[PDB]
Amino acid sequence: MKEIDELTIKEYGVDSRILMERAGISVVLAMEEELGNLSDYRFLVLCGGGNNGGDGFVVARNLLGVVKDVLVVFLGKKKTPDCEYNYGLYKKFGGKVVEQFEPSILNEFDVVVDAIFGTGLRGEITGEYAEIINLVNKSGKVVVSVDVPSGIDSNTGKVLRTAVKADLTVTFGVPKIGHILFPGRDLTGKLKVANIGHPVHLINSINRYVITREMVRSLLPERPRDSHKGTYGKVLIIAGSRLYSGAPVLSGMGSLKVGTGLVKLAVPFPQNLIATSRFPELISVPIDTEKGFFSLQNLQECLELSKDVDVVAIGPGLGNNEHVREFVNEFLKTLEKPAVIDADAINVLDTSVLKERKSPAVLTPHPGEMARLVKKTVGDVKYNYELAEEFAKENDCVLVLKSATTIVTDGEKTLFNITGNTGLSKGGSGDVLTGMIAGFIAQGLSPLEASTVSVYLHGFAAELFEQDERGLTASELLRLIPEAIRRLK
Amino acid sequence: MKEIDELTIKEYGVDSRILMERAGISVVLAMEEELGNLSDYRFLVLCGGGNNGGDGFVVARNLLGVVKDVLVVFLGKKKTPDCEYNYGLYKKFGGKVVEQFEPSILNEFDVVVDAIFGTGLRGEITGEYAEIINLVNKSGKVVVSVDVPSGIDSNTGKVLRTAVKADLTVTFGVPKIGHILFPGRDLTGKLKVANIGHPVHLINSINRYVITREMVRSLLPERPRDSHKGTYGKVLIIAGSRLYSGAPVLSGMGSLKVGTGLVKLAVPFPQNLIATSRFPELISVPIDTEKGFFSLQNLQECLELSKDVDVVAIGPGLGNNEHVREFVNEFLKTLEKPAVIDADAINVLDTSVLKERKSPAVLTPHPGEMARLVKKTVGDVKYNYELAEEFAKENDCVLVLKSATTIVTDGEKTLFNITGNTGLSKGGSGDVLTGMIAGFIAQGLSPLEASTVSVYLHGFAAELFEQDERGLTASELLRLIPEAIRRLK
Amino acid sequence: MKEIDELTIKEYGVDSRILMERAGISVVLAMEEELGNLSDYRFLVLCGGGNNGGDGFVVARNLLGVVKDVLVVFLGKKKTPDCEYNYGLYKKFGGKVVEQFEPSILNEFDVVVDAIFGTGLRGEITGEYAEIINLVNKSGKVVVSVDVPSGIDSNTGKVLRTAVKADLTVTFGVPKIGHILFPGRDLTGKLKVANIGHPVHLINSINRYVITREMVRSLLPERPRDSHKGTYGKVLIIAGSRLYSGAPVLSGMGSLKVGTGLVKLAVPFPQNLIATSRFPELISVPIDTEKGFFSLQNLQECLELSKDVDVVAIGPGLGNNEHVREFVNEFLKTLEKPAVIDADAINVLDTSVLKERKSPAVLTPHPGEMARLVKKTVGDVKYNYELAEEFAKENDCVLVLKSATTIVTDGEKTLFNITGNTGLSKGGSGDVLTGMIAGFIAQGLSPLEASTVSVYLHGFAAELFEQDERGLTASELLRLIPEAIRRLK
Ligand SMILES: CC(C)(COP(=O)(O)OP(=O)(O)OC[C@H]1O[C@@H](n2cnc3c(N)ncnc32)[C@H](O)[C@@H]1OP(=O)(O)O)[C@@H](O)C(=O)NCCC(=O)NCCS
Ligand SMILES: CC(C)(COP(=O)(O)OP(=O)(O)OC[C@H]1O[C@@H](n2cnc3c(N)ncnc32)[C@H](O)[C@@H]1OP(=O)(O)O)[C@@H](O)C(=O)NCCC(=O)NCCS
Ligand SMILES: CC(C)(COP(=O)(O)OP(=O)(O)OC[C@H]1O[C@@H](n2cnc3c(N)ncnc32)[C@H](O)[C@@H]1OP(=O)(O)O)[C@@H](O)C(=O)NCCC(=O)NCCS
Ligand SMILES: CC(C)(COP(=O)(O)OP(=O)(O)OC[C@H]1O[C@@H](n2cnc3c(N)ncnc32)[C@H](O)[C@@H]1OP(=O)(O)O)[C@@H](O)C(=O)NCCC(=O)NCCS
Ligand SMILES: CC(C)(COP(=O)(O)OP(=O)(O)OC[C@H]1O[C@@H](n2cnc3c(N)ncnc32)[C@H](O)[C@@H]1OP(=O)(O)O)[C@@H](O)C(=O)NCCC(=O)NCCS
Ligand SMILES: CC(C)(COP(=O)(O)OP(=O)(O)OC[C@H]1O[C@@H](n2cnc3c(N)ncnc32)[C@H](O)[C@@H]1OP(=O)(O)O)[C@@H](O)C(=O)NCCC(=O)NCCS
Ligand SMILES: [K+]
Ligand SMILES: [K+]
Ligand SMILES: [K+]
Repeated sequence: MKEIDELTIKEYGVDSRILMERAGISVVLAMEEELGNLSDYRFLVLCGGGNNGGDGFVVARNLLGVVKDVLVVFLGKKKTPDCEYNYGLYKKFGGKVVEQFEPSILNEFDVVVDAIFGTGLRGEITGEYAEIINLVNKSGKVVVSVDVPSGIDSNTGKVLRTAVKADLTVTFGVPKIGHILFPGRDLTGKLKVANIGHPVHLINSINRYVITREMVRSLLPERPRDSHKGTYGKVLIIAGSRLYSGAPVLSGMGSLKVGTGLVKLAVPFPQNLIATSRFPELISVPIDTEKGFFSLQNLQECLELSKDVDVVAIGPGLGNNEHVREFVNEFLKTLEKPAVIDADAINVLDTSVLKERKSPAVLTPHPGEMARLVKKTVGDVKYNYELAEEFAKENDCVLVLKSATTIVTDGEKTLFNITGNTGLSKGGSGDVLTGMIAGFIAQGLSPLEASTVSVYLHGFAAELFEQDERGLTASELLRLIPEAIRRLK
Repeated sequence: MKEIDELTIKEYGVDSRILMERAGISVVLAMEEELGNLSDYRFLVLCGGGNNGGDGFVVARNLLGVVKDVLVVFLGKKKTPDCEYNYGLYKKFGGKVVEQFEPSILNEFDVVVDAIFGTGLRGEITGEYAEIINLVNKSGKVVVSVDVPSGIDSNTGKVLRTAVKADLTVTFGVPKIGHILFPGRDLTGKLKVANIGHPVHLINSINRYVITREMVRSLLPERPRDSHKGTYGKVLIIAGSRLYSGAPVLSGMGSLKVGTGLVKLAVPFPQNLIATSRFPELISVPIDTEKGFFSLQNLQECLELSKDVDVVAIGPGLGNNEHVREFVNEFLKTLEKPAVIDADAINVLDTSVLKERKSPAVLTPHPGEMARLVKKTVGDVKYNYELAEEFAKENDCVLVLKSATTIVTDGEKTLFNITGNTGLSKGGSGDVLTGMIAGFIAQGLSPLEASTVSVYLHGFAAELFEQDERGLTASELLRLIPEAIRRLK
Repeated sequence: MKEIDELTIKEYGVDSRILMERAGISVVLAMEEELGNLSDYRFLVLCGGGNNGGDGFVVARNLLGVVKDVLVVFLGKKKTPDCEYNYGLYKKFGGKVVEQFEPSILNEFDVVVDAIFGTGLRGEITGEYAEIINLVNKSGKVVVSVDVPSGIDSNTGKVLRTAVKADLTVTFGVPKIGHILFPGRDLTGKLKVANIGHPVHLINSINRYVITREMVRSLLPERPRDSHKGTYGKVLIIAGSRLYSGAPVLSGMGSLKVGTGLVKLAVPFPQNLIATSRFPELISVPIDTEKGFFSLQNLQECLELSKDVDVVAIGPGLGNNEHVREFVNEFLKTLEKPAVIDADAINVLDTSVLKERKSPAVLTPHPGEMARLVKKTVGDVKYNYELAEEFAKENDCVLVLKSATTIVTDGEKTLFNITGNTGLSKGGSGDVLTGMIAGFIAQGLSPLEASTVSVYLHGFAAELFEQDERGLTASELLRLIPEAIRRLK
């Protein structure tokens, strides 16, 4: 968007002052939408010397004569030209500016407008900026942040030593990565994205996206009336072990609940019988194993089972030992079908295999699994969308990096999912999503499309749970999938 | 509270007469709140010679001129000074006092105010006091008890030969143990605790507590949005046998339904497969046993399974034989994790093991199990909160002594739970609570906090069952846990 | 009530401290009833050195530990014993007292409790008490007055140089005259009268009363089913002139709307025809006059018309000239029926006539008319209930002194009416009330009873008007009378 503002001024010829005026009035309107009538409130506007501060002076000026009181505290040592222009207007209109933040000043105001730093912040916040931000956060006032809460790195969502906790953030043109990834997402509060007059073509030239309800609705496959089960695809799920007998069942029902026609599971005997006792609509093939885990002796049978399906999911509950590792890698190297690779299949995966496959794959790691896959620390991979993009491009796959905000990428397009809640931070949730992705691929969506629709619907289903989210289990999530689909439509 | 009244008079300087006036007016207001307008009712006030009787004279005097009729029957042979003072006022205001209870007098009155004995009662009630109390209980009149129903031992809740059955009890400052433990709890009817002017500091210096909704709400852990399953803890449940295959499943789901991230069960094969057939989100590890019960040969495996969890629960459905006893005690002596110890693990427990553990423990006996643990009779341990406190202090543990009123103590603080109903008097209920406690410990609550929140939520869930409580089963209780959490919030 | 408190302590033996405690707790409960939960508010308690201040210390002490903050500002130079006692308790309980009112202290509090002066105030408030009261009134805080707003003379309702404007006033035992007469009535805000333990016999020995709905309901006459018009009385109204043709009509309908059986008007021809054109149920007898006003030539006819009625009303719209004066006085001296004397009949009345009548009379002056009748200024008679009582006793009549608060007295019992609104400050309103009084006398109520019921119902009817009260007219008031009667029942 730094690019976007510059082209809009330099190539399109929109005066920088017009963009700044539109930015500020949009904050005023946003506030009115959340607070109702503004005339009873007293506003403290905290302005930096940059263009975020300039936007703050526009806000402040537009409140003059209309609200109970407005004061600007200017916290800068110099002003960008647009900030200087809007400072001068604020003062010409009769506005009061002070240059020293006295901690008790907070007592006399209802709303704090945070226009200290925007996307221009670089480096840790120190000194008196930090003391001020901390005082605002302890004040209990309503906080409205201009563009991004001050102290959030707009490219990453990390806190730069400290940051404002906003009730309402008003950003311009498009959301920033820092609104979408945590901790930034938490500090943003309610986000409104304001149209401030950039050409719609430039706004739409962005290559990273938030997954929206309208996007998912347009990707949901068609259900032709004259269909039969094969119309809706066939999935094989290779999953489970004597240790982990539940995973197959959750993956399988995840495929069925999204509309897949036929789902079969290959599960070590007698753990395969667990699935049909719970959901007799599943096909749960018994696999004769030596000690309760898949091994190379099961390679040929699993390849034969794969011949008559559209997609294969592998990994949930397989276990991780050397014999599973041999099986997984040899299977994936030979399988000429799309694969969804999760859990223990990721843990044992040789990435060389991904490079040599002709068929597509989707990988669904959490950050612990991603860290192991690229031999890095969890902190180095968590919310690292550039790493994810590089990995997907280098390995010719779709990568679905699960977290509260889920990143989906094929290395060219990257999508961020914000549906869900903490009830999904519980064993079994990932197994459901794996089945969902395979099911949608089986119905004819591309690996990327299937991943996009699935992460959104999985999170939206969680949110439809009727009692406290901490009590949500994967079994209940399964029941909520068709409701999420209905509500989406 | 004997202490509380004395310090309030002697150190704070509040006249004893002021406290007694406040006590009596609080009974009047309480009655109005339950009966509506008092002017249509005829009141029979039964006064002893102590301060409870004095409170009764205040009630009676305050009804004069405002209700249809008031009569006091004075049943004492002498009067405390405050009782004498309020007797004289009652008579000066025109009140009628008789000194002989004629059984037919009950016919002419609507409400009986029981001010015979309060917390001053010592020893069995005999003679004419007993005949009177029995006549009141056969009368079918509305009964309001001042402080405690006469005949209840306020320290224990036991009936002292006979006691008044009250519709409404109005007590002063704080509830008494006798309101909270049975049979006293039953005889109290609806309880109101009136503020009669003790300093809030003295009221708050009490070391025993009733577990309230506000206490539990403040202890419920946080659900940070940017979480993953490990944020919410990991539990291992060592449970079950060839005899008792259901217990593990109920304990495990009890952990999951309270928001725990990961739950694994160690259960003798093939009984472990029962769990995942019902709830495939559980991990149910098969343990190779000789004859269907844990023994020392499973010690090393269970220790290895414990390395990657936060808390271990042990006991439900283990069975009780010598080989289980060897396993339990050796496991607990070696385990360096918090333990929740229930059921058959309590039955075989060597308490020496508790003393030598560095890690904490919570024990969850019913009175039969407690009796066996301390080698006493059920009657000697039931509702024996002092024994429970001594046991917890001596063994460095939290003790959760289950009954209709549940006692939770670490030997310094003692909490009483009054949520629940008789649907919990059924097999499986305790197994659920064990999982709940372990789950909350795994989420970061202290053993005492986890026990407090769990007993309350377990009982409150029971009360949310929509049909007759006698039909409640543990499976339905599990379903109701997240609703109890929602309602609590 | 000074008497009442003293007898309750000295004869009945209630400790003065008990009465003061009950007074203060009643203010707390009253506040809770109006503000809801008190725990979120910060209270500033302003205490004088008298017993009102003592009551304030009780309030303050009872808020300690339960609300957000409590501060007492003590504004006195010495303390009554009970005030000293409750000051010491407040401090022992940890309460903060300051002895200097800093104007900015108001900023830190939500509720001001006014316990500066009660019924003990004598003389104009000067100096720093006045500055404080004025600051409280400019503060916009919620104000609760203990007993009476400080600065109101509790015997008269006059402001003693300045006074507190309360949102809520809590008084003890009975309302004071100062709550009922203006300006005091305005400054009182919402009034609650608290029972603080005086014997009901002493509370009921008061000889002045507020007219209540229950009193009026018990006085409303019976409507036996087997009745006929004569059962419900007959009224003659002597009223009107060529100047004032509407008055008769309003008086007449006032009698009919309260249930009178027969109403006839004697009105100068042709103004008599106005009445039946509007309400043909009236009998409107034409009286042949010389120049449009009653005179002595009409004396005999009016006496004949009076023979067959129960009550005669005279005065509305008669005009005031010498010939009307001759007629009125000679008529009233000869008439041996109860008379209701209003308006121009009062203006020309010789009070010697009242003394010599054997039959009763009710007089209904406004303060201008009363002033003329006793040859005093309006300021000397307005709300002067002692003058009214003396006048009624000396002249053997009921006096109904109309104003926003209406005084009704026969010289032994005095009643205050507080129903009504400013829509009654408009021509025609008084003419309606005159008809109402005559009607009720005709139905068998005593002059005093009829006056009591009428003033209440007249005011209550005004309040039932559905649109803005300033638009109420006498015609609409007439329509609302039967609704007031229904609502009363
Ligand atoms: C203009 C833009 C290209 C980036 O620069 P900018 O907007 O001026 O940047 P900000 O207002 O966020 O902040 C810049 C100021 O932050 C402060 N700053 C940055 N890092 C800091 C640090 N860690 N410690 C202290 N101060 C720091 C400085 O005051 C800095 O200027 P300075 O370093 O010369 O002192 C653009 O991305 C932008 O923020 N505008 C958004 C669009 C908009 O607001 N709409 C229209 C108006 S142009
Ligand atoms: C399943 C089992 C292996 C536990 O593993 P797990 O918790 O699922 O471990 P994972 O590979 O899935 O990785 C979890 C890690 O990924 C990372 N992680 C996952 N999601 C994350 C996110 N959103 N953000 C940050 N970190 C995240 C964290 O580091 C997490 O560690 P933590 O749980 O300690 O916080 C184990 O309980 C079991 O089922 N079997 C026990 C068998 C055994 O090993 N011993 C006995 C022999 S039979
Ligand atoms: C005062 C207090 C310290 C304890 O003593 P108390 O209140 O006078 O005691 P009670 O009114 O319950 O009863 C005392 C009387 O009970 C009766 N009594 C006790 N046991 C009895 C027995 N089993 N058989 C017959 N009578 C018995 C007696 O009449 C006894 O006095 P007595 O033994 O000398 O004859 C205090 O705990 C209390 O009960 N007051 C509660 C607080 C209160 O009421 N608010 C303010 C007023 S002080
Ligand atoms: C489970 C089994 C052992 C029955 O035991 P149980 O009822 O659960 O016995 P517990 O140890 O739990 O103790 C129950 C006692 O505790 C006490 N108790 C529990 N809660 C109490 C409370 N709230 N208040 C008072 N007493 C209480 C009572 O004494 C109760 O006895 P009661 O049921 O007779 O009234 C048995 O049915 C079984 O499952 N297996 C049978 C195996 C066998 O022994 N024989 C065949 C060989 S295979
Ligand atoms: C006690 C009672 C007989 C009258 O006296 P009182 O209550 O102490 O009087 P108040 O509190 O209203 O005020 C007395 C004080 O007002 C102040 N005062 C009166 N007129 C004043 C004036 N115009 N200028 C300054 N101060 C004045 C004084 O401080 C005076 O005492 P002081 O003249 O010796 O300095 C009684 O009518 C009363 O007010 N109590 C009501 C009942 C009650 O409160 N319930 C129970 C408690 S007793
Ligand atoms: C009716 C007419 C005489 C006006 O008189 P009125 O306002 O009704 O005068 P009243 O006798 O009723 O007395 C009103 C006074 O009583 C007092 N008053 C009434 N109620 C009061 C109360 N509640 N509190 C205080 N004062 C009150 C006031 O002093 C009031 O005076 P104000 O209206 O100036 O404030 C006149 O308009 C008229 O109808 N005819 C005009 C004839 C004339 O005189 N001249 C032409 C010759 S034909
Ligand atoms: K900002
Ligand atoms: K009692
Ligand atoms: K006052």
